[PDB]
Amino acid sequence: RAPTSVNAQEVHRWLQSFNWDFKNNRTKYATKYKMANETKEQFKLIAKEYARMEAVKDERQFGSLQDALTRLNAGVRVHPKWNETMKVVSNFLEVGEYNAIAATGMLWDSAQAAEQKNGYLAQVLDEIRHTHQCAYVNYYFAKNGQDPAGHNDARRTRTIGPLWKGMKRVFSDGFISGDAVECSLNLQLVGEACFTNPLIVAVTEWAAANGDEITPTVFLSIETDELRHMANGYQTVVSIANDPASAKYLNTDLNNAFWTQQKYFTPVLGMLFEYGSKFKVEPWVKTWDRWVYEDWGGIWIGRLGKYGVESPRSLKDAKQDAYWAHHDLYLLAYALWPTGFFRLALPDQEEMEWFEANYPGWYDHYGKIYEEWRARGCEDPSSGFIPLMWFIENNHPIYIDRVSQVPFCPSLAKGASTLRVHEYNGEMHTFSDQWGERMWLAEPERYECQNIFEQYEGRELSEVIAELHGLRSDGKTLIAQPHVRGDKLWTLDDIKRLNCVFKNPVKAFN
Amino acid sequence: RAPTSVNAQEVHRWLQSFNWDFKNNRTKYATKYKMANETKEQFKLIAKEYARMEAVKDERQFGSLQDALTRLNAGVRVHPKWNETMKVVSNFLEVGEYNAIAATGMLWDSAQAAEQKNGYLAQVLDEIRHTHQCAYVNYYFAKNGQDPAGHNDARRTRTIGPLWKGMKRVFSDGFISGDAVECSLNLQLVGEACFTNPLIVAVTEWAAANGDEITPTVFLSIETDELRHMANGYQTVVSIANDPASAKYLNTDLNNAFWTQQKYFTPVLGMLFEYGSKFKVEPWVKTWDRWVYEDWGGIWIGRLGKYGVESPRSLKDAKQDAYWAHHDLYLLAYALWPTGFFRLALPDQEEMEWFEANYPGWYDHYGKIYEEWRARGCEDPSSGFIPLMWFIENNHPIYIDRVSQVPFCPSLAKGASTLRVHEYNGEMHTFSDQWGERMWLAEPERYECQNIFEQYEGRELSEVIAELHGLRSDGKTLIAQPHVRGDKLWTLDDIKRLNCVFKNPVKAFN
Amino acid sequence: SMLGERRRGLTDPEMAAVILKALPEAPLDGNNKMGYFVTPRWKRLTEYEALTVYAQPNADWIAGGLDWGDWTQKFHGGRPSWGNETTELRTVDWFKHRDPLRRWHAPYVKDKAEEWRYTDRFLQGYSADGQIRAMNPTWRDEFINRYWGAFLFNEYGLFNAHSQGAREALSDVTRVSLAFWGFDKIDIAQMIQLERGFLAKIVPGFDESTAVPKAEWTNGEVYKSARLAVEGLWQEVFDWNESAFSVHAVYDALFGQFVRREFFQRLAPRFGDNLTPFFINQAQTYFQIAKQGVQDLYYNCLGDDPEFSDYNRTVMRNWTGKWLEPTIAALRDFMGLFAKLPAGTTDKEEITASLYRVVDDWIEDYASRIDFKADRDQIVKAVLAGLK
Amino acid sequence: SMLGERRRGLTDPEMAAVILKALPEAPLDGNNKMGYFVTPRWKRLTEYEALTVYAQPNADWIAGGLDWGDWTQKFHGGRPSWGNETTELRTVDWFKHRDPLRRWHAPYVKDKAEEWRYTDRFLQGYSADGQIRAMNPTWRDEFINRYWGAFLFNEYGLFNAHSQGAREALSDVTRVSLAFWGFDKIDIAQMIQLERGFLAKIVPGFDESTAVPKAEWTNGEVYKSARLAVEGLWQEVFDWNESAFSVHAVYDALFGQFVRREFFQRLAPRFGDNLTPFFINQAQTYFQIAKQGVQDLYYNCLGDDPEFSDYNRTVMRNWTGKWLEPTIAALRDFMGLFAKLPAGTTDKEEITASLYRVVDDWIEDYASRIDFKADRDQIVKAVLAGLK
Amino acid sequence: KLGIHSNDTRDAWVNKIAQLNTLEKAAEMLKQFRMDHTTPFRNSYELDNDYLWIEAKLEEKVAVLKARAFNEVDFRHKTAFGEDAKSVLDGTVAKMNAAKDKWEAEKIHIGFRQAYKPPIMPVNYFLDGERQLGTRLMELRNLNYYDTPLEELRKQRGVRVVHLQS
Ligand SMILES: OCCCCCCBr
Ligand SMILES: OCCCCCCBr
Ligand SMILES: OCCCCCCBr
Ligand SMILES: OCCCCCCBr
Ligand SMILES: OCCCCCCBr
Ligand SMILES: OCCCCCCBr
Ligand SMILES: OCCCCCCBr
Ligand SMILES: OCCCCCCBr
Ligand SMILES: [Ca+2]
Ligand SMILES: [Fe+3]
Ligand SMILES: [Fe+3]
Ligand SMILES: [Fe+3]
Ligand SMILES: [Fe+3]
Repeated sequence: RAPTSVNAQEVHRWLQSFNWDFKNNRTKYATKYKMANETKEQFKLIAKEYARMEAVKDERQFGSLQDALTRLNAGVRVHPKWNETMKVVSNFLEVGEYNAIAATGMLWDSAQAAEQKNGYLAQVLDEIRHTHQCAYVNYYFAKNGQDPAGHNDARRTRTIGPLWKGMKRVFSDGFISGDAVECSLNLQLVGEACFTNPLIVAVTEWAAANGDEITPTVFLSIETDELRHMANGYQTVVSIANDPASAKYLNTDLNNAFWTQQKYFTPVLGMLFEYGSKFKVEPWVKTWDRWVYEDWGGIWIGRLGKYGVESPRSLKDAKQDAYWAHHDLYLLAYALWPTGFFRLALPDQEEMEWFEANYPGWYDHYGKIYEEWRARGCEDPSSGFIPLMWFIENNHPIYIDRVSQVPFCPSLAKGASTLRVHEYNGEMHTFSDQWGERMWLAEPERYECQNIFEQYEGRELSEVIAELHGLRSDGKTLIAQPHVRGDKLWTLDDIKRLNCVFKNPVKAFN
Repeated sequence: RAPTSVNAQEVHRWLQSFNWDFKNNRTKYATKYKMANETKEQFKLIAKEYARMEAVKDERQFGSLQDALTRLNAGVRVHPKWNETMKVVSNFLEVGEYNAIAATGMLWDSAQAAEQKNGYLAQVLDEIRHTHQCAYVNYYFAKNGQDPAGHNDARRTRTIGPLWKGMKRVFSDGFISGDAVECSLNLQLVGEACFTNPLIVAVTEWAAANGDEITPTVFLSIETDELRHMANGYQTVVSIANDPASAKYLNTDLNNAFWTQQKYFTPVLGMLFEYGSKFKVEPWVKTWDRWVYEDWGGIWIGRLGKYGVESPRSLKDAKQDAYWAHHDLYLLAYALWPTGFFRLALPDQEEMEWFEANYPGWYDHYGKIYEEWRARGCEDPSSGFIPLMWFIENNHPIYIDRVSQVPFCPSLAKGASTLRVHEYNGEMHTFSDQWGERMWLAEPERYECQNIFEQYEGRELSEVIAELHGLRSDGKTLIAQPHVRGDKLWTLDDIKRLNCVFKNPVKAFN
Repeated sequence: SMLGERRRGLTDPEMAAVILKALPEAPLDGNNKMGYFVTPRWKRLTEYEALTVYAQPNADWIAGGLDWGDWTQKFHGGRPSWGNETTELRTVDWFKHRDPLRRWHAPYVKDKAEEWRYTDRFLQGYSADGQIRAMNPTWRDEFINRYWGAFLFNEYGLFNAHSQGAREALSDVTRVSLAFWGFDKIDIAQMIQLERGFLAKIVPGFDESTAVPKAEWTNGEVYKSARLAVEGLWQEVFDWNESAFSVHAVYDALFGQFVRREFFQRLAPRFGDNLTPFFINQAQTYFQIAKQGVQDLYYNCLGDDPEFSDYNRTVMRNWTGKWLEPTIAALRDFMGLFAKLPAGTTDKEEITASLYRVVDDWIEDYASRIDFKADRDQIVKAVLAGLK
Repeated sequence: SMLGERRRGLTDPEMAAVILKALPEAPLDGNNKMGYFVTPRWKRLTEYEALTVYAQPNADWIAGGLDWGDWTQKFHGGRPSWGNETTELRTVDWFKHRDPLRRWHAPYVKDKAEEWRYTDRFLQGYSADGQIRAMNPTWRDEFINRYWGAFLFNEYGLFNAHSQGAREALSDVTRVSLAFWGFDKIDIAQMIQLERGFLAKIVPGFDESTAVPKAEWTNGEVYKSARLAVEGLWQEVFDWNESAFSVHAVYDALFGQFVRREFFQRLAPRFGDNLTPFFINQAQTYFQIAKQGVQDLYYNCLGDDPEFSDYNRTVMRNWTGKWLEPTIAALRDFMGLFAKLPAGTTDKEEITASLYRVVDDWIEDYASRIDFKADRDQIVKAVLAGLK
Repeated sequence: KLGIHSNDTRDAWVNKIAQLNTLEKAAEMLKQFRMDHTTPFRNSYELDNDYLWIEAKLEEKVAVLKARAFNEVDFRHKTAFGEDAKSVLDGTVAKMNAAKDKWEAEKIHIGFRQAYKPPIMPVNYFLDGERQLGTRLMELRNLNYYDTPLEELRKQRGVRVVHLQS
């Protein structure tokens, strides 16, 4: 008659026996693989205990945010550039967290072992938590920050720009559309195992460096949930390792998933860090080589060799194209600044010195470009100039990869300069690399995404911005700006007066 | 079948009927008043809702502490002087919170109306909450701060010094020893209603100015519970306003309570703020006049007029003795620095300029004294000089008021210099004011507290320190210090070598 | 280590002054309300809505979507990441749904965590208080261990029916509600096992192995049709709304409520069992919480859709007829359990009255909301044929 | 303004630079453990002990005190703020006591808060689920509204018995335990009213007023001796240890445990009442919680005191006898309640089984501790002599 | 009117949709629309920017008409064209299992979608089809995925190479 109870592991011991056999007990999703009937999971959790462990983390997180951090005016004392970066960092990550909910529901359906299903289930619940956490960061900065615009409506204002298309490829569609296993490789084996450190942890470092203690509080909490997801990813490979289909398809799906994820991650994350900050933590080049190339591409992936997993065959190309990728892309992001939902800044003196020092040859290329745009009056509304005009004058067309959605200017890039144009059944397609090209050639019906030029063709710039609500509450000033200062902000009229009209660059081809 | 439930108010509606009439249904404590059994309370709470409202507060508080604040190294980045001040502020407040538990328990026993009992009950629990909160503050600074000594053992090391005695008089014994109503006046009508702002809120202000975000996080939470206690105090007067005994004893118990509380509060809190900090918020004289004299003595007390309450007759006397009170006392506290459990610091140049600016005449008296002591080497162990020696040399006796326990030096003070000395049944008694003198004369058996000179008589200083554990973990370096730097700390030997021996100053009149 | 090597912009003097110098005099926009553009269901926009609505990146071609254009990567064959083709129901806006309880992740895990800790306290109190002494042995070893135990598989099956919906839901608000309905079902299945594991600890000889309850579920007669219904609802339904609607607005509302409330919750007390009712209380609370969300989605939003009200009600009436038959079969087979009880436990009149309560509650809370013409006596008479 | 006018030392460049410059290279003492001088009851010092032990400023003349000298201000007449004179018990150290649950304020309100929120959820699900439909009217309107409700005054009286103890407790660990014991009692009483208020909301003519249940307590026959015992434990005892001991180790361990468990908790289920047991579950959990603390103090600390073991066991054995009788009378009068139950509700064979459960549990947890040789048969016989 | 979310093309089709008062006509229009405007095999890319939205509006009309015209059993088991849904599913899956290569397979899957996508075929049967057809398509396509050089793969797909840069 002593006080006793029952814990999670004591119930979990019998969870594997929960599922039973019947004719139609099988996954509803198409797949080339067979997840083993007896796959187990690493964490012996049940719903109740899962809730308690997350509830404790929430207390801490929200306690810090609502009390001390608010008392310290932490939402304000952040570098203007970092406030802008977080509009993108938090909202774009939010969609990855969101689609991961669906992804793990699809994986839960795929798994036949009760334990493997349960493992995926914990992630389904975690990704809902992360969605709400990323939302909360934007919610917090909008409520207490120096510029709520964008933070307060990214869910609809993100649709104006081209960079958002690429995000949906790797963090939305890439997570849920295709063989469930391919989706798992995109999400867990690559995305989470390879990016958690260089993305989530790294973001908390850059954040702290720029005065932001809000993001570290939330993201550090998110990070504590990831181990479970990496385990899910690892177990996915284990569950299919003993099926003959594995040796035939696993490395192909893994290679495609890796190229897909890095194609966007490499240029975009480096851009957000180096060009979206004042205080620099570490040069993106080394952060990339250490986490993506060495740690993941070497250590992590290596531990799965026993299961037939090989190093992505495209890892070499990724490294080669990496070096200048983020530098090349910011040129385009800034040139198209009116299409964003955030404010951009030209590198200052200390930054150019930092850039040249860490990336020799930077100044002679990008540095001089920015100096000219500056001279052309790109920061001043009365100038009537948008870098966009410079690309026209110097005949440097900007294309959109049909597969990855990543914008590229092959005539100007110091990095990859490949361009492939195809015509098929009355439609033109443009590719920036040999991997995405094969993807489209082999799977045309998977990649029919309309690009900004195709959708906006013949439209005057200010009209698109207005229709898609790219304005501040005064209904005139643009959310997006070419500088992060508090005065001389561009208005819709300043753009309309430039009479910029979209045209499809591929039409020039005969 | 609509979802239904019941709230606190819906139950509290019937709380008053909970108590039933019967033979010995009367308070067990001596009292001159009769609290009406029909007295109500302002907040309609029941145990469960009380718990919930406090649990939410705890969440935010501990969340900020464990997470964000720890990540910001908030326990460390505090001015050395303020780190020391909090050893005294939190632990001394701790005992007031603690004795308040017993006090309200006694008031709970006094009240006959179930609602009035319930109101006191909420405070019983609140004071337990506050006891643990103050404890946590010392606990946190001990665990994460620049100097754990004192923060880690104040509960025993506070017994070495004379300032602790006065604290127990106002926040321990004054809260529980005497007529329940006199205790209520000391605790709620005077203590809580008058000091909440100038003490708790002010502390958070001084703390923030000095880098301390730990104390604000906790003390601001404590503050949210005080309204209930002020209401309890207010209802205490209302509950006895009818009884004829009120017109004959209330204003007397109130005047004695006010003088009692201000006697310690005036000099000590001013001392902790102005001399226990680097950065200043506001001159203590201004704070005192605005809150004690104006707001409390005027607005608050005035509202109790309809119940026969009058401003303490000793209020004018208090304002007169207050001006130099804290300045006069720090000279004594510093001169006796070896008896504390915290490190003291002499005013720097900016501070002395600040004191002179806000207290014309400060430099010519205190300023010159401190410079004399410093030039003589009071901060250096090799000097062989402790300021108490300067008092002996210049024949400036330091007495302990038999009633308030507050140390005073008539021959040196710029403030009050009155001294009354009496002998009764073989015992000498020293008084510092007319109010405390009357208290002893009328109630001799209530005030027999032995002072440090009587207990330590004939004992060599280092001996008292050693026996009462006034040492750091190395078993040699004193907890107390005459400076706040990290080098040249005094040891038990640096003190023992001076052979300072305690003497009962009153025997000089023999 | 006291100060640290990492310099933080918020506290580092040099870095902080740079930050402050760059700051504007005041915010660059006074609209500090994230989600200000979302149409509030209630007086003012709620935290639940702001943090949830529009998280799903649907384009305008999926009712209510704010984005534009095709998905970036689709399935081999062309199937869209999310699309109208995954469900028969249509609406003017898939984002209209609102969980009446406004549950986003934080409040959801907070409440469940409170329940977990209180459950632990309760069990320690129950065991220490030796309350197990008064529980009828046969009820404990036969009905709780075998029959209540087999029911965990019913709840587990209903949990699994949600997998496809977690992937196909066409909006954030529906996905979150759907996920929480499913998570509560696995929680209940786990609480049934938890009770069995608790009994094994305080009752010598009590085997917590699921072998017995599972054999009853997979091969017994009492739960045969229930299992056939669960297998169908879970694996034969490929429409995420048909699944959620049929599970919660038909099968669980009739069969589930009868078993949990009219059998176990109703008879456990009679055998000195306050243990099972402790967990059934959670299951019923969960059922009532889900019901609010289920009613909002299928009746308030879809069944009453300004453009598709008639269409959606026709479809839901279709689904109700489709799943009502298998549900009646499940109840009919379950009637066999009454013949196993000790004589005098209950009678045909009590059984019948309890069936009518379940059927009548269902008519009021669900059937009537879509004009489904249910015949209470016809439903009950059909079930009663299962009595032995 | 956006930045505010107040400059904070942690973030203000100028002020922070000054603070940083003044900091020592490293902590001035490596002993960062507050309360390090406290003797741990377990393997390592707990947060509970560090934050509680020695908060009370007792001098060495009060067993365990670390301070010195007399109090600064005493009562008129000379009575000390706290003194050995307020209790018959003696010990080597009043700070020995330890709550096995290690409850300081935070954990205590966290747990009770969870219980409060779950309770509200439970009541909403209960009402929404229409579970009231199965409850027996007579039991509801007579036994719950009148007799259960009247029991609230018994718990309320026991709560009040703690008032003096809150003032006189000779240590912090004991004071905190005592306060929580009394607070849980008033909580129970309020939970009795809560239920009656809940019934008034879901049952047409149910009157929530305490009018009826109060007269039953103040004038009834079933609770006449119970009330007499309470009035004594509360207002006739001036020794805080006799009050706490007699209330929790005698009167409530017997009478209370019988009324709550062996009557309402045991009979409620039979009348289709899963509601009342929900609240009894709390009262019992609370009883078991307090029990571990009551045992540790009067047995582990005082009863087994290295120097006053014999003396205290004597005093307690003496108190057990002083109140074992008034407690017997309370039960006897309570027996008269069964004569009002629906003919056939229970037989004398059941009551005897329950009566012995209580008495036996009492001897195994309280009596045998201070060697109070008592006869189970005679107690049950004396109480059983109050039936029809 | 050339907007993103609202324009003349969309307005025009909304009117064209309002004139479908019978199931057979509406269902036929929807299937024709899919052959003309969806997938990379669409007859034309003229409606590339609005076809997704227009298709949805057309689906809405067919669904509403089908629900009113069909008895409960047929709504569950028959396509809008009156075919037994199960027979179509099984027959299509049979053809997929007999596909000799990935080229025949893609034609099968893509054609199935253009012709039977809900509200033509009931969702339950359609997604069960996605499950089976998608599996075989990927099995054939992902086998030795990189063996064929891009030079030759471009020829198999049948694209016209307009420009190459490297
Ligand atoms: O803060 C700078 C914004 C970062 C810009 C590039 C968009 Br992915
Ligand atoms: O966890 C949510 C899915 C995306 C994770 C990316 C790794 Br930083
Ligand atoms: O590869 C992931 C790309 C992330 C872009 C902004 C997110 Br932190
Ligand atoms: O509330 C605890 C007792 C002391 C209160 C003094 C007001 Br700062
Ligand atoms: O008036 C009482 C003064 C006590 C101050 C104790 C430090 Br917050
Ligand atoms: O921080 C300086 C400590 C203050 C000391 C005077 C004693 Br109350
Ligand atoms: O007033 C005289 C100061 C007392 C000397 C201190 C001796 Br330890
Ligand atoms: O540098 C000063 C030495 C530190 C004193 C040791 C205290 Br445990
Ligand atoms: Ca059968
Ligand atoms: Fe995540
Ligand atoms: Fe994840
Ligand atoms: Fe307090
Ligand atoms: Fe207080």
